[PDB]
Amino acid sequence: PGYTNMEKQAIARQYLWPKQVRESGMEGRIEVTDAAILRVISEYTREAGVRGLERELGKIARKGAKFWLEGAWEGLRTIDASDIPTYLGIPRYRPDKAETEPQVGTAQGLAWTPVGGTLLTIEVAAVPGSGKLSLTGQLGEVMKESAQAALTYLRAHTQDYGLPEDFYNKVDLHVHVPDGATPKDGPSAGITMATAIASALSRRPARMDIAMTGEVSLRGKVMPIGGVKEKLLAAHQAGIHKIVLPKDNEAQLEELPKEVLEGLEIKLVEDVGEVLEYLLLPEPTMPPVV
Amino acid sequence: PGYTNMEKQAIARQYLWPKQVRESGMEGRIEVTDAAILRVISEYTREAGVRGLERELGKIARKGAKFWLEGAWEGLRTIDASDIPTYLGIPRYRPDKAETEPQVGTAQGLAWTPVGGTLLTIEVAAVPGSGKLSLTGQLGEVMKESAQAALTYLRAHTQDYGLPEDFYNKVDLHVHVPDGATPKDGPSAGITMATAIASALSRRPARMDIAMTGEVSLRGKVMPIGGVKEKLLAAHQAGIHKIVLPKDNEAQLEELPKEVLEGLEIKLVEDVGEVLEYLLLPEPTMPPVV
Amino acid sequence: PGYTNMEKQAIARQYLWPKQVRESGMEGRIEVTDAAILRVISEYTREAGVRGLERELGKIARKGAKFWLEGAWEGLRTIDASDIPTYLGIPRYRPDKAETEPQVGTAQGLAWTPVGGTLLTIEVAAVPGSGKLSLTGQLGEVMKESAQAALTYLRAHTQDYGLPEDFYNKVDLHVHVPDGATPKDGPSAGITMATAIASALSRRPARMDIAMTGEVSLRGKVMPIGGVKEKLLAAHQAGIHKIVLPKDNEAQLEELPKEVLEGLEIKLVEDVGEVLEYLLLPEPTMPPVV
Amino acid sequence: PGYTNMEKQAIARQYLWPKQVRESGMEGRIEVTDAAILRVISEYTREAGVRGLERELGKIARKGAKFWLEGAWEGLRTIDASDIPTYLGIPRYRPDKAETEPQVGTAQGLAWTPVGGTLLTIEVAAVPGSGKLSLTGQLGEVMKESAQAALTYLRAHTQDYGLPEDFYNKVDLHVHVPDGATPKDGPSAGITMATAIASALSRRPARMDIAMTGEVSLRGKVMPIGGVKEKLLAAHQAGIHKIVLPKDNEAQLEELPKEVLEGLEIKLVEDVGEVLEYLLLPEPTMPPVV
Amino acid sequence: PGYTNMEKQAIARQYLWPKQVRESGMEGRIEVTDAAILRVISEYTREAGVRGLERELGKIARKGAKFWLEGAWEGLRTIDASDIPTYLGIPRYRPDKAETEPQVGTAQGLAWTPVGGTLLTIEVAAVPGSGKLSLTGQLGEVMKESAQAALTYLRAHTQDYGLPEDFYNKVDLHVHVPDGATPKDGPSAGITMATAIASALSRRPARMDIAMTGEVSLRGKVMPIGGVKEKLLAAHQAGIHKIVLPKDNEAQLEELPKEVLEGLEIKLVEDVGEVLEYLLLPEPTMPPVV
Amino acid sequence: PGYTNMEKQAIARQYLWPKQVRESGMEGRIEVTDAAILRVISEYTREAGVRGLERELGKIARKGAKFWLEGAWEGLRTIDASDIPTYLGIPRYRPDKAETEPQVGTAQGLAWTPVGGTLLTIEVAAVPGSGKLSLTGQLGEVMKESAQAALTYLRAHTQDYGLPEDFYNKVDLHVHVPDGATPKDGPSAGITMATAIASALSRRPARMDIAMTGEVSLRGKVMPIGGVKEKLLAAHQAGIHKIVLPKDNEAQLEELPKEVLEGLEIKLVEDVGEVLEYLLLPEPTMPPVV
Ligand SMILES: *[B]([O])([O])[C]([C][C]([C])[C])[N]C(=O)[C]([C]C1=[C][C]=[C][C]=[C]1)[N]C(=O)C1=[C]N=[C][C]=N1
Ligand SMILES: *[B]([O])([O])[C]([C][C]([C])[C])[N]C(=O)[C]([C]C1=[C][C]=[C][C]=[C]1)[N]C(=O)C1=[C]N=[C][C]=N1
Ligand SMILES: *[B]([O])([O])[C]([C][C]([C])[C])[N]C(=O)[C]([C]C1=[C][C]=[C][C]=[C]1)[N]C(=O)C1=[C]N=[C][C]=N1
Ligand SMILES: *[B]([O])([O])[C]([C][C]([C])[C])[N]C(=O)[C]([C]C1=[C][C]=[C][C]=[C]1)[N]C(=O)C1=[C]N=[C][C]=N1
Ligand SMILES: *[B]([O])([O])[C]([C][C]([C])[C])[N]C(=O)[C]([C]C1=[C][C]=[C][C]=[C]1)[N]C(=O)C1=[C]N=[C][C]=N1
Ligand SMILES: *[B]([O])([O])[C]([C][C]([C])[C])[N]C(=O)[C]([C]C1=[C][C]=[C][C]=[C]1)[N]C(=O)C1=[C]N=[C][C]=N1
Ligand SMILES: [Mg+2]
Ligand SMILES: [Mg+2]
Ligand SMILES: [Mg+2]
Ligand SMILES: [Mg+2]
Ligand SMILES: [Mg+2]
Ligand SMILES: [Mg+2]
Repeated sequence: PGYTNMEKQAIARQYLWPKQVRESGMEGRIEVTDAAILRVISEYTREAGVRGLERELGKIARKGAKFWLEGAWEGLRTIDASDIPTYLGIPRYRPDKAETEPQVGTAQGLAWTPVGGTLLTIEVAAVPGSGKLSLTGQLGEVMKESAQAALTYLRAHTQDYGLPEDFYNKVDLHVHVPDGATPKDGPSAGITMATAIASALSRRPARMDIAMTGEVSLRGKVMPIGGVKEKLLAAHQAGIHKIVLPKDNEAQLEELPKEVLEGLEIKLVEDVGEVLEYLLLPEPTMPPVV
Repeated sequence: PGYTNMEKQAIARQYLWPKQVRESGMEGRIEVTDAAILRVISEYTREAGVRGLERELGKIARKGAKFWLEGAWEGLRTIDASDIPTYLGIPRYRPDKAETEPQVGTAQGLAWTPVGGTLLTIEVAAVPGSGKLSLTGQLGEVMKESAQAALTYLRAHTQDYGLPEDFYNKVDLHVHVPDGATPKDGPSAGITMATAIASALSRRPARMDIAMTGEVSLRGKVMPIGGVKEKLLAAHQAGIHKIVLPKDNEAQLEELPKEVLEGLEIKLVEDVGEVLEYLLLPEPTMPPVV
Repeated sequence: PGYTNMEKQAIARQYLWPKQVRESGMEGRIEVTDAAILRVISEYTREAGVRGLERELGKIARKGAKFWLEGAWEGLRTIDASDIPTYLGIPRYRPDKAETEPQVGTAQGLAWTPVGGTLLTIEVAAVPGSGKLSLTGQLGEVMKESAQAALTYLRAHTQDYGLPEDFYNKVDLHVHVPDGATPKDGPSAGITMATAIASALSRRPARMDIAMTGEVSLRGKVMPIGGVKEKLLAAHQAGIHKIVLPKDNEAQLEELPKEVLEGLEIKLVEDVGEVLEYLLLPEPTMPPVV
Repeated sequence: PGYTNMEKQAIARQYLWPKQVRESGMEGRIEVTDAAILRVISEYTREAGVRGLERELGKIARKGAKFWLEGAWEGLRTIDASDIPTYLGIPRYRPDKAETEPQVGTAQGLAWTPVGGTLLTIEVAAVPGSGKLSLTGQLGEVMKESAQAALTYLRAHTQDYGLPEDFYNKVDLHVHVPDGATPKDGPSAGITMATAIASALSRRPARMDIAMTGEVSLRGKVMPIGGVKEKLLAAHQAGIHKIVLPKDNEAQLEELPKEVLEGLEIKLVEDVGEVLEYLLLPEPTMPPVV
Repeated sequence: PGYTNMEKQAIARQYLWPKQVRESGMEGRIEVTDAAILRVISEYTREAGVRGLERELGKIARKGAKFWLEGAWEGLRTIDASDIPTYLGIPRYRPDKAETEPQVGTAQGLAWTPVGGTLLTIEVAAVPGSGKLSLTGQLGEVMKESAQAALTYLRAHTQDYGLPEDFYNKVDLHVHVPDGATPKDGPSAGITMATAIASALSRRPARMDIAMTGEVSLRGKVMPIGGVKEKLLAAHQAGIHKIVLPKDNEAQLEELPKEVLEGLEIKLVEDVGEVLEYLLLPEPTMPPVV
Repeated sequence: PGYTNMEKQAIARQYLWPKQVRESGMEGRIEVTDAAILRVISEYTREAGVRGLERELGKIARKGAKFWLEGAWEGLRTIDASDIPTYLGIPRYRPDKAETEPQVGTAQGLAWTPVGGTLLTIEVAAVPGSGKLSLTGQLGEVMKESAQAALTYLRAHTQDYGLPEDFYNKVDLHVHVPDGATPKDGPSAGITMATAIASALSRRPARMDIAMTGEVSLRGKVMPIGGVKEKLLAAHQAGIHKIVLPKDNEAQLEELPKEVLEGLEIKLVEDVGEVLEYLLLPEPTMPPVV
């Protein structure tokens, strides 16, 4: 049960969009193309009905009114599919490529060995509880301490990231790094765990088209790591083109083949706040844990 | 004390069925054969009296009314024994073959060694408690972490599977894998433990005519395993013909003898939700834990 | 202070028995011999006074009335000493042979080594507490897990065996297997621990003229064990003639000398419920733990 | 501040004794000698004043009235020093020999090594708490389990020995066996720990002119031990002449030199209740723990 | 959103300063230069608005009134940039050199190895909690005990340092010493941990232009350490010129090159109170933990 | 802020002393010299004001009235500096020699090695808490058990030493023995820990001009130790001339050089109560822990 895509496109054109436009005060000043409407449906909603669709159309109209405040214009400003991220932010869903779409409680990390690099996904669940923490996937002691440092940083910054103020005694956290049997260790997934934990707690989905590596200090400083070449090659080979790396590793980028560096967008960071701002979509997509 | 099977058959024909038919609005449109009634008794009830029997007959009649809504028909639609699963679902009891009948808190898993495969039953009890978890049967650390990942997945999906919302602090769980003395390890019983735990918590019995293998991620992804040939041979040899296997192991099926593959029905899965939907009968057969 | 046996015999004949008979509606239909009365005193009571005696006489009379309901008779049905167990069940006390009389919280188990078998008593105390479990007598990890599986089975079946519904958080249990210094291990005392724990919790005494061996699954399945010959010889040598053994060990009975098998009564079991029904006297002999 | 012994003797003769005699109904029927009064002071009181003295004199008079009930007599029954234990029980204090006087929370145990026996004192404190147990003096695991078995036995028999019903969650226990550095192990101080723990909990002092050895089962059975010759020689050499030994060790007594056996009084026991009845004075000498 | 620096300078001159001066009773007696005002903005405030600025100007004026009380003067006392620390204390912020500015919950420690010295930062977070303590960064047992001793000292001196009276059961502490992978051990960061913990709890920032080393006793005595030469060279090389050292290490200062000793200011301490008074700015810069 | 010593001397002579004398009823019967007043200030007070001074003068006057009760005298009894300890007890403060002055929660212990003896200070903090105990300074298991035995003894004797009745669940204790890195072990600091713990709990300062050694039993017996010669030499060399030693070590004193024994005052003890009476000043000098 629900509307077909055709029905959603039509009800948006005929009812939802004109309603949201007029309620935003923008009637006659902005429009959306058919392709824009379909992109909103496909990449910004996931539902049987159209409540979400209507909310997204309202966001577009209100963002239009913001542009109007910056400066008026004559005639119709037409929003096409290519314009949608300007109004709605980073796509929330990617039905054609689901594995790299944003997800609540996950983050894409990078590991290395003497023979090369490996992508690893950090998974975190936040469930009703009492402040317990589980750390699984055969994690070594250094990596476990890294998770603890990330969690403490978040406990000290609940306001900044929109985390529940009482999660420390009403939520249990579980950090898991598949695959289950393979030992893993080291401090370089500090920012990756901070991202996944913050996502799980806030219910804001983390982008999965970005891979990252960096040690985190307790106060949130991003510290240099090893295996830059191997990790970035592994990302590139897996079709990830957006990277987060510590600022103190900038010198190691010279070691990549120019062709690989060419197809990578690298964000250098000094503070974990920069990571969380880049990785976490602004709006929660699931109800609160408790 | 109770009714004989003969008495149950007769009271169903004379009182229970006609009552349920007329209350469903289907008098004159549907009938059941004597063989159908006996199958309901034998495979869908387990009781001294006939309260359960009457409930099952009501289910048949209401399912009839559903078919009527899809499309009316002229004359009598007669439900025979072979038709009963269309109306009542998968048989709940198999008095002739009790060991493969559905059971609350069990699931059929598959293990391997350098010399072949072995069927292993995962047992789970859910009892009044305070959120404690016991893991017994000489389980290694990887297998214990697998149980923890399965449990966390279920804690995060209580609505989806009809689990109690407060089981995390009102229920103790105990996962046991006989036999008691034999060491066991590995991540490949993740879906098997998820099935047994979900069954115990929901009081919905898990089918025991299906054997399964698959690693589970925290978010419920089913991940590939080893020993596909050995495990499937072991299932076949034990007379299990229905298998659940990770989608990522599809390539390993080529290794089975055509004759063995011939007599196996294999369901490939990517998400643990697909497993639980296939394994767990929809209706609970025991009262809630608390 | 109390009555002598002579006084108890006389007060039973003159007051207690005729009172209980007439209150049961059986005056003139049943009688007891002097030897029957003395057996009731000796094997079914343990007290200074005669409250217990009077209760047992009431049980005899009411059981008489039950036989009357099955079918009336003419004249006097006289109950002699040999008839008493038909009316009162298995003797509760054996003053001439105290070591094999039923006891609250004990069960007779059987162990083996490369040189032969050994009887071992499992002792369990249930005391006011908070759900703690102690396991002592130098028990190995497999044997400890066996105790845990037995306890969980009982937690899941409190109604079936008349266990307190809240024992899991109001009672502490202590399982001890003397002698203190000797290491012990293995899963084959699962049914033995289930018996002793159920007895301690229910305050129903367990028979000590029966020796047992069997692994228990979490759902109560009795599983095969080793050392059948050695264990049964050890029982026989110690003057125990009643044995409980897993059904799956039936084939091993062929290995016993015909003369030994001749003097043993062996009960083959598939479910722990069969064990508890055979071992535990129906009526509690001590007040509840809390 | 307090009375001198001379003042206590005189106030007893002139006021306390005649008051207690007449209040007991025994005026003219019983008397005490000066030596008897001094023994009451010295061996049954420990105080600045004479409240305790007066209580003991009342006990003598009431015990006199008990003898009167058994049978009257003509004239004066005069109680001399040698008669005092008949009226007041075992001496509570021994100012001339303080180390063997009864004490709250201690018991005299016996250990052995390849070169001989050793007396060891078991010390137990019962303090306000929450059910915690500390076991110190470099005790091995078997000896620690022995303490646990003794404590559980006492938890199951609070009525029998006059222990507080709620000690399990309002009292912390600490068992210590000096000297601090010397490792100790084994099950043979089970009765010794039961004695010291029961004494500490009940505030009834344990005799220290008796040395003991015996393993305890959970249900209180006293089980045989080793090193009988070495332990009894060690007792004899230390000037202890009263021994408690398991009944099952009776055969080992033959090994002692006739001269040593001559000067030993040995009590053979089968149940820990027999030990506690012999060791613990009937009346508490300190206020309750809570 | 906020004021530009130019706007802050002007609003201070025109409104904030004259208001604070007249409210302090000092109109006509004190003035501030433009450079002084800019230093207040840059080194004593960190904010979008000017509430903090106005507070600091009020502090200057009230400190002026204090000087007036010590002795009046004729004419205008003009406060220039070089005078600001006399009025406002040690600079709170150093925008040009942020890494050595004071920070809440950090302290600069010094370590050594057989090949030289190393600066290490101790990080501490104080978060809502229940009295838990985490110690991470691969710290050895001696170093962990050192943290415990520092924390206990602070628990015993809450009044002295303005710590919350209930932090012991309402706050969790986490001490972390990056980098995550490198093992660290020893007692010589006792004063360093005391500083960082006291800072985190009090929300008073610790100076980071001072490096320190010293063992702490439970009662706060500062005890001598090793590696004085290596540690002080490492400080000097990193551009730290202010050192805290135990008084008992004064003799080791002779070992430094005269040129290095020349550019170091060394504070010798005997008590941790001297350390905390030197390191912690007097006023908190963040709200309380709970 | 406070009074100068000159002002304190004068205000005592002119106001505080005559007030306290007349309020005690001793006007004209007792006097104090200027030197006595200065000793009271220096060795019995530590304060900015004179509240403490006035209290001490009141103690002197009331002690005078006690002497008067023992026997009157004619004329003026003049109290000089040398007399002050007769009236006020052992000096509470020693400004000229602070390291050996009495302190809350410390005690002077003695250790040995194959090459000689060493003074070691036991430090104890009592802080608001919940009954937790920390034991630090790299203490071995025997030494930790010794601390536990000392603490239990104190828990059983709260009335005797003026300890809080509820410290067992409202106070956390921390025992620390510097230096942090050096391993320490053995039972011979039992009395030393009992002293420091009792001091911390009672807030009564322990003398630090006395060094001690002795094992403690749970019931408070002081037991013999080793290294008497080495320990006493170490004390002597450090300028400690007052020693507490077990009575059972009296024979070892013969081994000291006559010259060393000459300058030592040795108190032989059998019970820890004797130690605490000698070590702890009678009046608390700090407020209660909770
Ligand atoms: B990171 O570089 O510290 C990273 C953290 C996380 C993503 C596992 N770890 C690794 O790269 C480690 C090597 C290592 C680096 C630094 C310190 C210690 C160890 N690699 C792995 O753990 C690993 C696991 N599975 C596959 C490949 N590599
Ligand atoms: B699975 O393949 O990970 C499975 C899980 C569960 C059913 C025991 N385990 C096994 O097959 C293991 C081998 C193994 C596989 C992968 C990683 C580690 C270990 N087998 C056994 O544990 C076993 C136990 N008893 C009998 C036979 N095999
Ligand atoms: B059972 O056969 O598992 C039994 C359980 C219990 C009564 C101790 N244990 C034993 O027979 C063991 C041998 C063993 C069998 C199977 C697995 C592992 C070990 N024997 C003993 O523990 C033992 C102890 N004391 C005396 C004799 N035997
Ligand atoms: B008992 O015989 O088990 C006894 C218990 C207690 C009084 C210490 N223990 C011992 O005699 C042991 C030897 C032993 C006997 C049986 C099993 C295991 C060990 N002796 C000692 O522990 C010991 C300690 N100090 C001095 C002398 N002996
Ligand atoms: B301190 O001198 O005890 C110091 C404490 C803290 C700052 C780590 N530790 C060290 O200097 C140790 C050596 C050591 C000294 C004394 C006792 C035991 C050990 N150094 C290190 O731990 C270390 C760690 N990383 C880099 C360099 N040095
Ligand atoms: B005591 O003699 O038991 C004493 C207790 C405390 C003051 C440390 N311990 C020691 O003298 C030990 C040696 C020892 C004696 C007896 C049993 C076991 C060990 N000495 C030390 O621990 C030590 C520590 N640092 C410096 C010197 N000695
Ligand atoms: Mg990484
Ligand atoms: Mg499997
Ligand atoms: Mg067995
Ligand atoms: Mg013994
Ligand atoms: Mg240092
Ligand atoms: Mg010592």
